[PDB]
Amino acid sequence: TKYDVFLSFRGHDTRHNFISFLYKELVRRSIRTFKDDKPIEVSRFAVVVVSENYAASSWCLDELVTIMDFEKKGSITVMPIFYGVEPNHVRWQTGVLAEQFKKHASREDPEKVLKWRQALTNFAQLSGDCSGDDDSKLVDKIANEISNKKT
Ligand SMILES: [As]
Repeated sequence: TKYDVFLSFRGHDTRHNFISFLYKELVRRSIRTFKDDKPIEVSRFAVVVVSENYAASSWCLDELVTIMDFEKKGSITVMPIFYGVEPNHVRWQTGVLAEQFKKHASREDPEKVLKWRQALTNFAQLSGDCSGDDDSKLVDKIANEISNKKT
């Protein structure tokens, strides 16, 4: 309603780089987008940029769970962006996510950790995009896709 796009990302990894470019392009195409600084319920789309350290943050994972729980009941459409991490690593929490989850496991409720894993697993099964040989092309596709998709 109030926002066409809600941007979920690990600031430390992408705020000043990929996200600054994606946000600029979205605003340019007149796409109303939200991104916190250093409304998920009121956003139509959720572009989630899962970077190397996204899963290292329990806060980012909490946001992903919030988003996926809303997506499950059709309250939001999620667009996955695998940035620097393979989709299968996200799906099984392997690759760099393994060590990040070992950390979480030693300091969080086991059931909460499983809840995080569930969101990631479900997230990795949605149709999305992976970072490749050109971020500028990836940004154009995302903007174009949303642009041809908004009411
Ligand atoms: As992909």
